[PDB]
Amino acid sequence: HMPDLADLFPGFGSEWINTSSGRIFARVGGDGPPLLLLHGFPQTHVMWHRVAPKLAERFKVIVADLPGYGWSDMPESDEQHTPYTKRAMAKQLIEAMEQLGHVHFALAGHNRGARVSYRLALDSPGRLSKLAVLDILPTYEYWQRMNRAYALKIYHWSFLAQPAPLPENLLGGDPDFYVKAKLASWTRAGDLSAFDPRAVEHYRIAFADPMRRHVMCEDYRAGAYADFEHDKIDVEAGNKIPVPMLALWGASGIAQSAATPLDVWRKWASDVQGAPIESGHFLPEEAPDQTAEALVRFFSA
Amino acid sequence: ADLFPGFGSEWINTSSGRIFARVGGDGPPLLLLHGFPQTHVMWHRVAPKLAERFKVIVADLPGYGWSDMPESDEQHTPYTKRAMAKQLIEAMEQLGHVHFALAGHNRGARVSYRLALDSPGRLSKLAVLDILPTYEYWQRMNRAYALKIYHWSFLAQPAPLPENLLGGDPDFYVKAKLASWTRAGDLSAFDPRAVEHYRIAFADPMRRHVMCEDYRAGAYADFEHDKIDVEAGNKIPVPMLALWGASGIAQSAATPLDVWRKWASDVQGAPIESGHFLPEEAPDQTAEALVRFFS
Repeated sequence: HMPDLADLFPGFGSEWINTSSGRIFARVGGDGPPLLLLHGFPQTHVMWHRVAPKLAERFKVIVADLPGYGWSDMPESDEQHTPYTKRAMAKQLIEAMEQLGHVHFALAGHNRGARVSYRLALDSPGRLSKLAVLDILPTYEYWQRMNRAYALKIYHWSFLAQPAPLPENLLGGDPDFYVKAKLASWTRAGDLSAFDPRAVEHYRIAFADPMRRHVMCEDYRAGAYADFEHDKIDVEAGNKIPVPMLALWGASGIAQSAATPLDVWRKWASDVQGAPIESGHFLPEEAPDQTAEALVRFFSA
Repeated sequence: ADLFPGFGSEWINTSSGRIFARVGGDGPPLLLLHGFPQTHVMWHRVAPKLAERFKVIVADLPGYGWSDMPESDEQHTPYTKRAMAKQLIEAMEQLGHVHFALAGHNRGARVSYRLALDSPGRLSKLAVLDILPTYEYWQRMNRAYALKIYHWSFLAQPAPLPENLLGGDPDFYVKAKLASWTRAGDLSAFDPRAVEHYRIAFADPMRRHVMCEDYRAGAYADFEHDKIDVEAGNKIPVPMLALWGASGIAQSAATPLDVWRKWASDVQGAPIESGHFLPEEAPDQTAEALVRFFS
């Protein structure tokens, strides 16, 4: 519905899926077993545009905007940031998938979307055939690593979780500059060259809306509070994801800082494989051919 | 507004630039150092009572308020506490004070205990208000503390990120920091004319850049300087007073007198019912405690 934004999934349909928490926007393509792809921050569903055509050669691919992101609706939040907790987002996306007739599907997520994905696997494992998480550790593991070096290296988790309207007021002075600098700052080279400029305009246009930025802050507030508490319950109970799992991360990404990610994920999951890729955080755009191959082989095995 | 009746206004030369100070009283010399996001005026409610008994020098930190702004470098050197202490030692020498009493709050309390570790002969007595050493805050930087004092990491990010974010609405940020660290949670502990001093200083992008350089030093060289003293078991030998707010920052993740007793061989301390901004939130109790200690 935005005239000047490009169509980066030629051939894919476009659907508005109703749920009890609001509409989920998605591009839908391909044919075969169902595969849901979930972006994160500060992006929208379009960050899958370099791998989704390849995946659609082998799967029915659903590329969804997270609750409150992109063109999905933005539920009003509350004092516990409930609609933007990964538990609620996973429930909402389960409903959306049911609208399409998918009650058991494959799932790949990146960034916040990967957090939705592993929470979905901890709360509702029967919904997933297989799961892949891209350049993340569990939210509990980010916070347990917190120290001086980590606080300086990855500041925005604590910044964006500050009580409203502090991050909102600071982000709104020059939002284009912030979102473009965040995108560049976590690539391997530190610039915007890994991104299609038409995809960057999608991200910029989303980030230009104060309502969209507020959702992002609520998401990070959930990530500091309820999401962390939910994860803490699972790890202290020794609960492990039983769904077969793939952890892909960037050699220069966020997840690897002071971590061996596959060893971390083996604490959280009983059947997990994984590998690094030479990349910053944004695997599907920085290393699309290798990411698409890793996903196709994992989900088709 | 002039909030220091009976005080002069002095520009004091140093090799790094001028230090501005309000000066009043007579008797033994006592230097007062403010911190962030404030200026010398945050002492306006206690400096009169101290000037009954002391010559009181209320100085703007290097780069803050009306003091000159030395040019920084890639290691943030002029805004390290060791460098700020050296510059203020020079300023005090311009007035003929080579052995003086010293009280600091926030960043200025960090200048102050660094001064005591580097040049203890300069100090008769030291008071620090609502801080622990920079090293101790970073050692405590877990999830809970990263959320509570997020600005230690945010303002320390590489330029221009905090500078750019702060330039959108500087008045909001400075007022938010002031209110959020008080007991009341609003601006009602502050004199409106003092707030206006802080807002005017914070409105200048050059002043905000200094403040970020100060927090960058606090994340790097200040931390390393403190770590050397810890590793060496160095304790401040200057008689010392640690005051902190019962709902302030220093008590948040630590037992303040227990911490300072590891850094100082002769330290007394007390909590005061106050948030972080002791001299404005709790002026009578803060002034009483300082008067009795320095006398």
